[PDB]
Amino acid sequence: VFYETFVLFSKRVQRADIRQLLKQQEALITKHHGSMLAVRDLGWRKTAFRVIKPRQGIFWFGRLFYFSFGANPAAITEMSQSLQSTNGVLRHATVRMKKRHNLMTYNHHIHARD
Amino acid sequence: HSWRKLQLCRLLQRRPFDTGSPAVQLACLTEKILNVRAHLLRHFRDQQK
Amino acid sequence: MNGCSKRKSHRLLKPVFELQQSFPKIQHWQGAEILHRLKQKEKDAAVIHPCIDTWGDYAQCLRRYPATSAARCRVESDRHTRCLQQHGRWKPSDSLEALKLLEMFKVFNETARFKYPPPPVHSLVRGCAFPFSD
Amino acid sequence: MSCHRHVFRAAPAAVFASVQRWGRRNNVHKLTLLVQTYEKPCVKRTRIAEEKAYYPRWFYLRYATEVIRYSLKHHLRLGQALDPNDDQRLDA
Amino acid sequence: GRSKVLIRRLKERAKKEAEKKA
Amino acid sequence: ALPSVPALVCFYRKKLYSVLAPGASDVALLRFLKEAADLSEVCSRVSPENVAEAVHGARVAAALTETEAVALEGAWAERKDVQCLLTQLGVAMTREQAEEVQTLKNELVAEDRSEDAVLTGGRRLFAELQLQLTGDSPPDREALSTLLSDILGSALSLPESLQPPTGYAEQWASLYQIEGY
Amino acid sequence: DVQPLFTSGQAYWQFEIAKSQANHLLRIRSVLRRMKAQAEAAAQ
Amino acid sequence: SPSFEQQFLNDKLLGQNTLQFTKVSEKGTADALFAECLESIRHRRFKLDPDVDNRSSEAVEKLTQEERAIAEKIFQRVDPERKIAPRLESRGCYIDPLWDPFKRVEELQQQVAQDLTEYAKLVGAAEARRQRLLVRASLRRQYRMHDPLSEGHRRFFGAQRADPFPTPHRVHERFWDPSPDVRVALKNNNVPISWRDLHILHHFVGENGLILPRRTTHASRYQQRCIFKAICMARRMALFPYDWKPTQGELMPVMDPLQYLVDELTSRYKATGDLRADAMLCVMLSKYPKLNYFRYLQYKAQTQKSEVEAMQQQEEEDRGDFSRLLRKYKRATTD
Amino acid sequence: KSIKKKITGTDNVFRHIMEESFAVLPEDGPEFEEDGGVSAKQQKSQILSE
Amino acid sequence: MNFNRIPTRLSTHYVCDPYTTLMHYRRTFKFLQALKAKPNCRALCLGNKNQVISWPKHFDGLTVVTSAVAAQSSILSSASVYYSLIICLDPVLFAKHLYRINVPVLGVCTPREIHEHPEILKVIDYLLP
Amino acid sequence: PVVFPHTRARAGGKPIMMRGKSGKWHWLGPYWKPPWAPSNKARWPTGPEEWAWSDPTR
Amino acid sequence: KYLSLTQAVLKKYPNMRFQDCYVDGNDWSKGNDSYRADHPVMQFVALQLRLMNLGLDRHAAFR
RNA sequence: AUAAGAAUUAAAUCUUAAAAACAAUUCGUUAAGCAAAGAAGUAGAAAAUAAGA
RNA sequence: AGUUCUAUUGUGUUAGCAUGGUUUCG
Repeated sequence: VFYETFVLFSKRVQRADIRQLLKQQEALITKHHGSMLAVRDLGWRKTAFRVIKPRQGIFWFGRLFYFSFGANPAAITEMSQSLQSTNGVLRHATVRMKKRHNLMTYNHHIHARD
Repeated sequence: HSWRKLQLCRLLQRRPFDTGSPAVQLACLTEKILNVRAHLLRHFRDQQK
Repeated sequence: MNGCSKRKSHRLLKPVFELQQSFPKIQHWQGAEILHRLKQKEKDAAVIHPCIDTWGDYAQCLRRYPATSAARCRVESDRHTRCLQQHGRWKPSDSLEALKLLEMFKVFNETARFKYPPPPVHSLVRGCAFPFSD
Repeated sequence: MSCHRHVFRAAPAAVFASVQRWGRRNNVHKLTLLVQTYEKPCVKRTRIAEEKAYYPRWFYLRYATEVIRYSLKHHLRLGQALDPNDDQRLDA
Repeated sequence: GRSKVLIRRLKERAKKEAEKKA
Repeated sequence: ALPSVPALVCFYRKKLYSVLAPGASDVALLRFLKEAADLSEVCSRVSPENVAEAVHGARVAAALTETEAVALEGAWAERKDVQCLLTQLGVAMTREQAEEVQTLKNELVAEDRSEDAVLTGGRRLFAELQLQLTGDSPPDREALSTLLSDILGSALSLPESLQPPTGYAEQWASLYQIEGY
Repeated sequence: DVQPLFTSGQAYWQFEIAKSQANHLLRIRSVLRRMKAQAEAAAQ
Repeated sequence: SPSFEQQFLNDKLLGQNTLQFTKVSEKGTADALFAECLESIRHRRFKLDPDVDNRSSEAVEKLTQEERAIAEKIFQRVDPERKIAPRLESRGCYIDPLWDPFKRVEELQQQVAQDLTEYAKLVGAAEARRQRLLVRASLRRQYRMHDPLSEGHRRFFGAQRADPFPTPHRVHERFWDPSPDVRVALKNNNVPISWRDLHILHHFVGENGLILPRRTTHASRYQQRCIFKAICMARRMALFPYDWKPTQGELMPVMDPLQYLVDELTSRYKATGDLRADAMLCVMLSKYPKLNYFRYLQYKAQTQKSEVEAMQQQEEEDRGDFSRLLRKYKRATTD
Repeated sequence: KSIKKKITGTDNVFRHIMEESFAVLPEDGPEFEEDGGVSAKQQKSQILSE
Repeated sequence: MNFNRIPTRLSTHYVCDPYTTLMHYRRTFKFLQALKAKPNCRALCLGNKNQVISWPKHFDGLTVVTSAVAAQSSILSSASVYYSLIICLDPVLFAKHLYRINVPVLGVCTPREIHEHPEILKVIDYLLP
Repeated sequence: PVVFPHTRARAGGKPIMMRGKSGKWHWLGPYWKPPWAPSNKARWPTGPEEWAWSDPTR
Repeated sequence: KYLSLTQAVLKKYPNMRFQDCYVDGNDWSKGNDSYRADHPVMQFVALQLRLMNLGLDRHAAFR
């Protein structure tokens, strides 16, 4: 089963932290028999509102990352719990990849008709 | 579950695409009953099932 | 040379008194209450006169201020001037109520206490007896 | 959310009226009154049924009154059913 | 009401007294 | 419909096979060229040992590492692969090229390729069956019987004359076991 | 005096726009030539 | 002898739109020679032109306001996704080139230019400049009245706005009519809407932040459900607000920013032809070869092929007018 | 802009692209084409000569 | 301009088709000829003020019911003494009064009226489309 | 072939919403089409609008 | 059948709605498209249905 | 006691009080338990439930 | 009608989350 995960790291997060988190996620995928498909960086984006992350602070933007992976359905709960426990991550969401409207295929001309 | 039902069909089918013959229907209904019984053992609070 | 060859009779060009949308018939008393609410919210200006209230306010302000009225009463003066200029040639409206106008269109539903009048016969009957023989 | 209005080259009374209109069309007072006190589920069922039955009638009668006012203002006459087979030809 | 508020007031008073003592 | 350029597309007898996209590695480029040459097959290929030197000379003219040399040598020394063999065999079967089908089937049956049985078994069986049927002389029923039994996972549907003469989890999983393609 | 018939209303829209532009240019040209004649008469 | 474009089309309003009436031919071609001969002969005949040819009629309201409303509705129905406008550049599609009514406009502009230069020759440069300024003022005044369906026409002719007959606010779904922008947003790109479409979700949310109902959004039930899910997920991901419309900086779709930049530059170079956008895309093509430039490259190839075809046609005409142009009528009709 | 609400440390890739573009297209050069896009090219193909 | 239901089914009108109208004319011509072949027979004509001023609004047939208790009474009850044929142009309006009238009735009406009020065929004896 | 239609009787019954303050469906959901219902074409005369998606796959 | 034939012809040729646009009887608003019997759309669909009755397919009659 | 807050038809119980850390109002920050406000026309298939007063 | 697959799921059970009335802390 294919899935896409979107993460929003804070400014305090570093490249080393991102690499560590991705390594942990790939370890979970391999444990659940899956395989990481792709990883991409969607740039720095301002939040629609200030994120008050308790015991971490207040943030006004974040760096957005995306990774797509095929894995057994049982891995999603573990991945979600791990991402929630991670400190730097501000927000995360994992969804089932769709045939047409997915970042792997429907990745260009999402706003420009011509 | 679909793979297991396909295997039972290939075992008990009249021809390659026969899925409605009463033998194949019996096999598929048995498989579905077993799957729902397992699902109920897990989600014992799912009353509609 | 080229141009329209038929009359420009489109009801958009020539708006007509009609309801362009139908609706399931409404209970007569419920419709009457809704129309009363609409009229109250609109505040149909059937008062003694639009200028009467402005004149009353102006006179009251003058009475309250007998010395510095020249400077005090200016908003009231401008309002009264506007009212005189706008509703000076004001005539009270003479039209049927929207309730009757919609009873004409048969919007409402006959209840126990409301029935549409039967078609007139005495007024509409026209008879012409002529010889027909030979 | 909270509506923000800028009182610039206008009357504070007019701006307050616009704010009141926003509140009325958003049902803010209705929700505040609802949450000020407990509403039992059956009462809510009855209220929602009543509203869903009532408001379309009000909208239709509002449209009818708008048409009546327009016709009175423009001195429009009652329509006659369009007779078919009329050539609709210009008298020119 | 008049139970939780009183209990929390007493709790805050005791906590402040203890912290000042410490 | 190439998303970006420059690119290298490969068509196998008027059929898209692979596309090398821009910004690829030297190893990937060499693998692409080798695969194209293998699928296509006076003419010769540089030795896998000298492939690294050839690539370095080409780069110098256009304008190595310890791991890069090994990667290039291994990639150039690799033989034909499962995708290439299966595509060639399928096209040959559709074209009824007896000698081709025969040679490709023999290469696929080669013992060294037995590691790819899970991917090549059905194609191998059907290639054998097609060769037996397309043989000029009328097909041998006894020979056909063995292949048909292998394909069908049983011999109860064959003519009689041609037919050759404990744990809980294990027992309940034996039900879903069928051995036909 | 006789104008063409088109298949779409776009054509009539643009035809009318062109007609208006041409008429404005005609007015300007007539005024310019009248001024030309007046200047010539004054000079002579 | 300054032409009309040299004289008056350098102004803002006058210079905004400048249609082309004749093909441009490089010096040294039969077309150029014939154009030179025609211009000389036309100038001489303008010198020997009579008064009756410059007669003009007073301007009047081309349409009533109600008729203008009807025409606007019909044009919108003709093109429900696009906005109605006098696409005088696309004119050739609707009006055959041989029956273009703008040849008169072109010749009148030439005549006006000739008249102004002769007036400058006769009376004096200062008077010529005065008259040129006055003509510029007149053109500016009459700029916005040419379009019968525009508001400039109504303002020029002093016509009161139409008071349309009341219509119901609550109508059946059969009659719901969205605007072209809402229509494009709802259709998306033939793909169901996802949370990643942050460039469009603002349409279906009110200023209050509440998601708009279906009667207001004019969306199908399935589309409404998809949009609701997309907005909920975006809000939970904190890329879409909770209590207001998204800020102008939040309108990028969830995608690669460089791919978004490539898309925007392609859109600019196609709609208007920004040479800066073309150069930026050219450099990006090599700097970031991992993005998608299919549409940009396809448009470039189309333009190059059209240029080559035009060059071949010009060579054929120079050798002698060939059957290509005749075919463009006869073969097209036969097909 | 506020230092605690803005984004810092990011690359000006767009500015770099503009600066590199200046090389292919001089900054003191035309901003548009003789025919401005699809519509202008359609007009060019659909206007006859003399 | 319209915000109402759009019907999908159209009903034909056999009673007012060409051949049926021709047969109506043929059958009514014989009765009219036979009636005129006899002397001292008058024909009443009834219509509506909006489809005819000059025509008198009162005649011998009219009864002019004035009491509530007389509402059910017909207004053309006595027309049989004077007239031998009632030519009606408003059968929908006069249906309740032409019902079981003791003189022949020749009605003129439209297919729409016939289909919307088919009961007028129980009060009309001869039909002229 | 001449074959009669099958019965319009279906197992389970008809949608029921649990009584009380839960809002849970005791059976089936609000989109359920009863067997004794007109055609989809009859119920949706207009059909897809011009701005609907031709392909409903997500 | 005109309900669908008119929709087809209008979708193919949207410009037919201009004709007699100011004449009462032609309702061209969205959701109606109901024209008079003398409108070009009505004549087109009438001819198409006549040919279909004569025994042609919808597309052949359209052509 | 008293005023203020709160509440009421009007009052009272109740809380704070003498320069304020939680009576009440404004502003931040977490914490706790809890969870249909916003998005679906019982309307339009001809589709219709019960002689009468 | 039933079985299989297909596209869609405001249906029922589900680990966790975003938001919010209320109370709470300063």
